[PDB]
Amino acid sequence: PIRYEWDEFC
Amino acid sequence: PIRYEWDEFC
Amino acid sequence: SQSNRELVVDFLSYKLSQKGYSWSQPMAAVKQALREAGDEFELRYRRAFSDLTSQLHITPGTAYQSFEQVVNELFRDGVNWGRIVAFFSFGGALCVESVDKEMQVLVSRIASWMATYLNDHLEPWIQENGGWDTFVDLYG
Amino acid sequence: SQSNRELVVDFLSYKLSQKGYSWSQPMAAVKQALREAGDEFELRYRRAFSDLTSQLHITPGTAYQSFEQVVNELFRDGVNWGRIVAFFSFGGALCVESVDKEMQVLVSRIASWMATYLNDHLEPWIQENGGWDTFVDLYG
Ligand SMILES: *CC(=O)NCCNC(=O)c1ccc(C2=N[C@H](*)CS2)cc1
Ligand SMILES: *CC(=O)NCCNC(=O)c1ccc(C2=N[C@H](*)CS2)cc1
Repeated sequence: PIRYEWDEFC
Repeated sequence: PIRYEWDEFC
Repeated sequence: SQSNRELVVDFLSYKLSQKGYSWSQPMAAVKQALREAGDEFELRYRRAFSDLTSQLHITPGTAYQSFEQVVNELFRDGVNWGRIVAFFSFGGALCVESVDKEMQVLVSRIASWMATYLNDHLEPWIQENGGWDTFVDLYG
Repeated sequence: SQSNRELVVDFLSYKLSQKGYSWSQPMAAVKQALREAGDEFELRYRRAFSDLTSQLHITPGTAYQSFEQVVNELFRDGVNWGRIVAFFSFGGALCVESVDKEMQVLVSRIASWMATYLNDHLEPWIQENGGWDTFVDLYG
């Protein structure tokens, strides 16, 4: 689940 | 015993 | 002994580089990618990151359990690579804060906490998601 | 695990340095002094050093015993710091020679030989002659 702004940072 | 040129290199 | 082996590796890598040859240690590329990812993370997510660092102030009295509690919230519904970079940046921020407040001695303690939390919680996820080599190629 | 602990140390040292703080690892000064001593040694003693490096060519077939024999002559009547720098420079020269001859795979083998010979023969002398800290201050 997306909870943080960095959750899609690769 | 001194055997090498580096034997007094500190 | 580990100390004497690190000295050997350091000297030989230095000498090989000096003669135009690169003896790359297994984790060199991982360490570089993680330095770069942490820098980018702190530059992209300053406000969100400050909300994470505000959740814990370490003093000489602090137990691992307090660190584990805050990091467990970061990973409560699972692990991803962005959360791993946050974890490293978080530990960095706690070490900088420690040195600011003249508690240098806590840096090695925080390092041991991070290595513990990596061993227990993150390394088993890493091994089933491509390893640190995948992280290197994802960060580019 | 050792790997994950090295990653933590690397990241935290990097981050602390970035913020103006130096987290010095125990062997940092030793590794630097030995890089500098080996450079000075190879510049001062080029001819004598070539007589030492001429005594051994390592191939994939070579056993530790051949390395040990040549290094035992260097230390036959005892250890001194200059002979320890020669030992490190010797191992460097063997690794460079290996890479020249497209036998890169031998570098980790020579590294293990050096760490073995340090453990067995040199470390017990080091411990009774002031430690690596004395070597650091002698080289200046
Ligand atoms: C940004 C990145 O890491 N790209 C890798 C591919 N994405 C995943 O492997 C991945 C997707 C989602 C999750 C989680 N979902 C909920 C909390 S963590 C983990 C990994
Ligand atoms: C150059 C240096 O290492 N200075 C340290 C003081 N000298 C010694 O501790 C020392 C003197 C002599 C010897 C040996 N004598 C015969 C072969 S080795 C070792 C150490």
